[PDB]
Amino acid sequence: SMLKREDWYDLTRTTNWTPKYVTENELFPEEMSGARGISMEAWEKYDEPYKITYPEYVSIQREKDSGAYSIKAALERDGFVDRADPGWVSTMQLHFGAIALEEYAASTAEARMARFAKAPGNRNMATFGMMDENRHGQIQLYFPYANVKRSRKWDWAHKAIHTNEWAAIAARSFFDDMMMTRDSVAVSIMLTFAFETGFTNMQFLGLAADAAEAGDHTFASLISSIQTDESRHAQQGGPSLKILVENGKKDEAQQMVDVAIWRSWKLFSVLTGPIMDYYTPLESRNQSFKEFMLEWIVAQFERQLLDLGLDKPWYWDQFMQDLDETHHGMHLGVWYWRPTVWWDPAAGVSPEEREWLEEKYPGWNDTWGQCWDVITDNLVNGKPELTVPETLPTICNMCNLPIAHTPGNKWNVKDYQLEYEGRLYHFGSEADRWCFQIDPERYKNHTNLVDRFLKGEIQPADLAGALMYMSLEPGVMGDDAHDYEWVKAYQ
Amino acid sequence: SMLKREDWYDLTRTTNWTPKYVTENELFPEEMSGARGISMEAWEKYDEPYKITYPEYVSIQREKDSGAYSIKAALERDGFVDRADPGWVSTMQLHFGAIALEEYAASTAEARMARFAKAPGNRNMATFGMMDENRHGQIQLYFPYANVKRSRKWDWAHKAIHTNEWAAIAARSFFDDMMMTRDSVAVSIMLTFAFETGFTNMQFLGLAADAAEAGDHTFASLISSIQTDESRHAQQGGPSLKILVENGKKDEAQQMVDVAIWRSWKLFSVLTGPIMDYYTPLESRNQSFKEFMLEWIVAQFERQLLDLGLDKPWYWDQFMQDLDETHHGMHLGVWYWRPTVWWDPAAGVSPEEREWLEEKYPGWNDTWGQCWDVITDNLVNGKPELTVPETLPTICNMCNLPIAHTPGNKWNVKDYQLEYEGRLYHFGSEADRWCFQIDPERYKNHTNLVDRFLKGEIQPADLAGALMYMSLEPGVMGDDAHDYEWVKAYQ
Amino acid sequence: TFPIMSNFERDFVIQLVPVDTEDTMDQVAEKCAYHSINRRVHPQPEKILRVRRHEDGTLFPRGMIVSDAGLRPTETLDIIFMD
Amino acid sequence: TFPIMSNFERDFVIQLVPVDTEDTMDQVAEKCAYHSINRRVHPQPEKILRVRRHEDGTLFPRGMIVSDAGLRPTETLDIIFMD
Amino acid sequence: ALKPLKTWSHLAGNRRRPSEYEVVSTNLHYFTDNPERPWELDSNLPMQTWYKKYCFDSPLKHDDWNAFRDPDQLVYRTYNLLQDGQESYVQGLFDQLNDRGHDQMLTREWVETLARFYTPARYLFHALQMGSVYIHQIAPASTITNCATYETADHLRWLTHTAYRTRELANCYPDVGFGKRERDVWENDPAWQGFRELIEKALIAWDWGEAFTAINLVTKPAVEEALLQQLGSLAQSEGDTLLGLLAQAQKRDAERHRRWSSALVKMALEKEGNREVLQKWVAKWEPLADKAIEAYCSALPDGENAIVEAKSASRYVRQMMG
Amino acid sequence: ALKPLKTWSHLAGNRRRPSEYEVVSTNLHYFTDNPERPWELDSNLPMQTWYKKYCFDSPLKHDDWNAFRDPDQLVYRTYNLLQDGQESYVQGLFDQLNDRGHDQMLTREWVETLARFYTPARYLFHALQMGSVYIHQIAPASTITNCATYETADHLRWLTHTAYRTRELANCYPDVGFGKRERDVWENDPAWQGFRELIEKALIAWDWGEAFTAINLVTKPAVEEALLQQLGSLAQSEGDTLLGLLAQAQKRDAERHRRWSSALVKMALEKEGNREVLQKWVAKWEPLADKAIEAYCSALPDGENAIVEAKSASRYVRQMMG
Ligand SMILES: [Fe+3]
Ligand SMILES: [Fe+3]
Ligand SMILES: [Fe+3]
Ligand SMILES: [Fe+3]
Repeated sequence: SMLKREDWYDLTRTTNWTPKYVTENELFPEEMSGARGISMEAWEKYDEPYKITYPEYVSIQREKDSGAYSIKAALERDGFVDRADPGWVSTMQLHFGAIALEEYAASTAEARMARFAKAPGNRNMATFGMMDENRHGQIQLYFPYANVKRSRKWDWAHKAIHTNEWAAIAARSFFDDMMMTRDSVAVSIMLTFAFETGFTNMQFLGLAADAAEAGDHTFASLISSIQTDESRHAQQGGPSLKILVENGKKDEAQQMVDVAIWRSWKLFSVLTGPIMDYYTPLESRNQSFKEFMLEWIVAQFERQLLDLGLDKPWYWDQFMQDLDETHHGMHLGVWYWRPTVWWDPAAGVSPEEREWLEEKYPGWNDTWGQCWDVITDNLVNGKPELTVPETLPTICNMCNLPIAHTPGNKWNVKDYQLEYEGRLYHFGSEADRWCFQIDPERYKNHTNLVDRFLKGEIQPADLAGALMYMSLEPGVMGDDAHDYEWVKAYQ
Repeated sequence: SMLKREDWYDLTRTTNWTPKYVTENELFPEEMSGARGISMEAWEKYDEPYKITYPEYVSIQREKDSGAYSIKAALERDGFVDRADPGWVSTMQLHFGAIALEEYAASTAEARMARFAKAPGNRNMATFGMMDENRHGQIQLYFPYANVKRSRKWDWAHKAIHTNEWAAIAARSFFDDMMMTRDSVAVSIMLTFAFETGFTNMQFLGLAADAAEAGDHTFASLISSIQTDESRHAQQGGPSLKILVENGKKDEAQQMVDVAIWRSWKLFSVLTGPIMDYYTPLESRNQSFKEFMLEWIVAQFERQLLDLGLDKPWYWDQFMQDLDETHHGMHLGVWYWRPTVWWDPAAGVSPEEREWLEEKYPGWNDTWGQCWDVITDNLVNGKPELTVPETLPTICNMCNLPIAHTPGNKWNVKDYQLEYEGRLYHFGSEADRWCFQIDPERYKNHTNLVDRFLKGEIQPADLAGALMYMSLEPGVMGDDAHDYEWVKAYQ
Repeated sequence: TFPIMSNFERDFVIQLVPVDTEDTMDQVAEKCAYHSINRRVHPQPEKILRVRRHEDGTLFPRGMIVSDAGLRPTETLDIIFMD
Repeated sequence: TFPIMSNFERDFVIQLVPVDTEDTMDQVAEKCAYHSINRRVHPQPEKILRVRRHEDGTLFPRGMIVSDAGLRPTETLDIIFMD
Repeated sequence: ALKPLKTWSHLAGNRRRPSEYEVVSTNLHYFTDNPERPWELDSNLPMQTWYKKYCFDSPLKHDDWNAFRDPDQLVYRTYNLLQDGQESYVQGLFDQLNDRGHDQMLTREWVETLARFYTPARYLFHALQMGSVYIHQIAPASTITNCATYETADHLRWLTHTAYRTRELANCYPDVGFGKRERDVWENDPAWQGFRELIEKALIAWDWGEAFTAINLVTKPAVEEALLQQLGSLAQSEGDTLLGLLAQAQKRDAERHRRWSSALVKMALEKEGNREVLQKWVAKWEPLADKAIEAYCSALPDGENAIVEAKSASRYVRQMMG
Repeated sequence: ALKPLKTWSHLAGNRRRPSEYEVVSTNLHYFTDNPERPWELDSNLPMQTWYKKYCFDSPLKHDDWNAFRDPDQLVYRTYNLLQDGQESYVQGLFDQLNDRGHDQMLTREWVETLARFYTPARYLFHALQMGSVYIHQIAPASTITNCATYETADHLRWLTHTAYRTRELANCYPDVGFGKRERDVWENDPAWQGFRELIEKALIAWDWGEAFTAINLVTKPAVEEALLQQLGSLAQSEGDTLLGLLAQAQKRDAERHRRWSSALVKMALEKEGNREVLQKWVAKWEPLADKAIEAYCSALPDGENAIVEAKSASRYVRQMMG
């Protein structure tokens, strides 16, 4: 007979001991552990709600991969990717380039907690997390690899995070700050609670639904499989936050959650927002990005924070407002600067789409629609050259994204500048500037793509030189997803 | 360390012994074993070419089902079946009704050889065969069960072989004769060599390709998985035939192969022929049924027979000729008598299809096309009532199929009648009549649906009474697959 | 009441057609025609429908009655266009 | 040669626009307009383009030159339609 | 028009939604549709007569044998999942004990006991494989047939373990005749003659209910108690940890077979007269099973005690079924 | 326009088509792209300094650590396939030996040896888990990191077996303090003080190459020889067949770790000066490993022989690597 898990589970996390031959501070260096003066004894109160043991892990995860790899092999010769909507193809190319190597780097962020957390339940759950992100980084390479012969853009599943392309820099900026350069306890909070529990758990459910709706059962099966792994490790920050709050550290905990949720939001506004509102074909749009955010993200955050004894971040109301705006700017920026990305952005501004946008966002046509009006006229009137740029946008020094906001009849674009030790910094929002000011030594001497351009680091110092610096050449440089097919509706 | 399979494999089939407490004829009754005066010692020369041991079996077959059931679950909510071509839907309904319970009965035919074969390698391979058909009968119930709420026709995956519907009777007639009422050695020859090696191994490859072409990846994955099991057990008749030929029994062996290949062909001409030439949409037709037969069936038979020291059946030339004809009759018969089946036959005679038929079969339009001309005029001219029958066709007393052949400008329909002990029998071919005459006590007192009708066994003795006797009611009774959409091309 | 099997000229299938022992060959052909002409075979009104025994090719005269034809129940009969 | 960031009225994005230390505000607005008017913003020829410092809202006169404006490198400037 | 159902027509009105087991296992034999002509051919063929005599005319009677349900609910998919886990275990034992050098540590005397009492069991387990695959093909319900299908596969599994170990033994002790001598032992050694007589006679009991009783109710518990229980215990005490573990692993299959055999007897006892029919068959076969146990176990170490324990453990199986 | 490639750009021109292992494992760390600023933030953050000092400045040098290839070629998919088979084996042993009553048959004296020498190993195996997961996060190539990932999972597997058995022991012998006493044994018993000093010091060796040497080249072979080899042999001779088998099962993981450790040292020896760098670290750590083996094995039955064999078997691991 076998024991019941509950009868022996605790012995798997009865693993703390009092060091003698080295000191506790030596064994758990504060810059790595982040124990914050809270004793080993008080960290041992850490109790993860979802429990799993090694034998269960290997058995369940063996079946997951049997399934997902089976689906892939069955559907491979069907060549769906060749007849998929090109906004769908672009959604996948963006997904893989932005995420595959950051999934893999997340296994290091899990390894940080596995070695350095004082809570023994955290160290074991992080060992399972480290395994999970290993899976994710690998399967999100194996899957796009199938397509390398279709387009060099699929090479960017591996290449992207090795480049200075601006979206890559913006992705490393986010991940390196949230998960790679923080102590174990901060990683548990910023990565697993704010980003994974807070955003990607529901994002992936949505994305698998969109994939299935697009007719892409390989990618739907991939994403849905990865998603089932998330909560096993995303659970780790909730317990850490409880211990910080119960001990003397609620403000420290509040501040980490505030920073992490804002930075996550900014990444989401460029990587997810445009996809939902513009790349997904109109007849497949279940709800708007704003609607998705309110139903599946924002409410859940308030619930989590309440239950933990924390407050809504100071910027919450502003954040709610920005659901009407920010991603429309990130979309227009990415489409306008399309040769600077490795996928083809879908303009998404046909008459039919524009009336959808107007319902989902009253005011769209007379703000966003204004810029799109001009763009559309130029394409109708044979001046495509005025639909691509001849300069760089201003980049935020926190999130490494263009500073953009409401245009047209309610113009409201602002720069939250800051002069600090003789340098002038630019910020796309009040929250972005604040993330800098609460910890300036963490960001001070970083330079964004614009900073580098202005400093002489991009040579030839012209647009062509900037493209080469970003590793982009014809064949991967983006262009309109539907090859301007939507222009025919306007003549 | 583990041994190499080859080092211990023989001990798994070193299992014959000399009985003492019962006699050899008692332990292996001749009506069950069919050892044909060939000694236990000479049967032990049996050597199956493909070897497998229990541990390998359970491991490989566990992975097969993990895969196939995974594909099914992933694609289930997509509801492909609701938007599939209705000729595709009908192909599946026919497949499942005709085959699911006959797959399961094949496990009994394998069990016959497992108990009664004197060749110990045959008894073990038949135990693996018995398992394989168990799988096939089960998975071909689990899969269509998904659809029971879409149509009562899906109930016939289970119900069909429990009815006196004429295609069901024709299927039991075939399977009961080939595999359920023959001695072990005859089963190895008639089932595994002639039918499984000879027809279904390649048929299933074709069918999985057609499914994938139709966009049905669930059914493609099902069929392709089942197909990989076939050769493990289909191999069993080749060795039996070698032993019969090497001993004094080549004529007995020739006669079993002749009967089995003819009966298989007849089933194939009604269950597969019409599907390839008429139900599969024109733009998805890779080759004709005749072309498929010549490339993948007929050549392979000649090769197998040559290598075994056997001859081409006496009817081979006639069989080659019938590739131009027989299935066109079975199609027209099934479409004309469509309320008497549980799927919707696809007429398949549009202008475009009719020019395809003319290329694949020169002469079609002026023979087959004649009957279809009349049918088409009646539908164009609002006389649909003349496109359904008011009588029964004559049924063959061997294969239990309508006696049908070339119509129109080269009329060549013949009945190979036989008077035997005061009864007049009807036969659709010279070979059918011969299968009867070489073994009349095996078929004598069987009555086909027409015989029963004429004897008073179907009451009320009218068409409506015949439908009820066949368990058919509105909702399952067939009609035109495309709801006569093809008639609009003719007005 | 007597069952025969009708193999109708230019049709593709043999069919069961009950006839009467009192029918003439002409009235048998009529009964058969019902299940083939305008179904699947076009009329030929320049022609006369004849009955022959399928097995041996014996032509029955138009007026000959079933009772006198020496048919086995369920005998197959060709129904052919002649003048 | 002097970098500024152009926040052009009715555009959606701030952009890098190199200007010259000898440019007048009028010539700065010209240089900015190039990256916005007819791109993304419609002309307004009933209007005059003015330059104001984004940070504090200070309006620079049309003829004032960059050299005299007291700008930090990379300073953000609003380019607004006036009469 | 006939409206779509939620389940198969034969299961419609089951209250609770049918399990996968019920969906793929029930009401699948069609030979039972027409007891006067089981198969779709002339009614006087030898196979029609075989099934009327040995399936339909069996004195073991029930009006709905299709109501039978395997208590383990095995289907092909769950059989292979279960047995791939169990084979990972046995094959690990084989691999790791060879590693190890387990066979090299057995005594000469035990090695000789293996040649006599262990390796010839390849014949007996294959005879059981044949026994249970005969039940398969003559049982009157698909759910009874499927229990016999998976049991047949298990008896093949036991034969296969025995074949593998016989080779490993022959490699270790090439002078003993492992692999070469077992047929002569099975055919000529007094220790195996009780079993061989029992199984040869049981293999010609063609009535489905008699076949079930003779193989599953009588022969198998005697085989399992002698060869798995008593020999396995002896192996363990003699230093043979592999066989001690192997036999216990195989007994897990045997316990499964007893579970479905017990469910079936249970169902049979719903009808008056069936207990007496089963007790009469048990009384015919029981004395040969005694002879079997007696001859085999008396020849083992501490033989008399083995006999007494094998006898009561096997009788207990039937006792607990009524 | 750039034309599509047959494989990833970094593998283009490999002659033979890349394996799944190469496709999903190679050239994945991006912190190594910019050694002056590993992470995409201010260059003076503590983590930037940690990686420059302990990854980039290590005296163990190579110009292309990305060329490293795991000789077992493990990927996540094949790790879980392999280890689900091995866990079916171990979990079968646990299940079937409990069945069985194996623990009830151990002597009182052996039970006390388990409390002292077996169950406290939950601390040591977790300390190894921590050791190897530190190597993970500071190694300079993704293929070196992945070997450490799967090794970490293995050390968690060993901890988990030990946790399970500790409960089963406590259930069988509730008066012994299984589950309750191990921390005090690990912290205070002379037999464990060599190991505890060794692993506590090794856990603060932050240089990636030193961490690798201290954990994989020195500490692990000492732990594996004392706790798996010598204790497992003793278990077997003392009647504890479960632990005898469990330890051999775990040693299969340990042999895997040595295989990749050996491949890496091999690669390091391609560069002049690396052997001396590795031998100097080995010479620093070797005496603490001696102390470890000495203290633990001297306290076992036939202690002096255990010490001699543990010492040469562990030295032999390093010897065979040059
Ligand atoms: Fe992940
Ligand atoms: Fe994650
Ligand atoms: Fe099959
Ligand atoms: Fe088959």
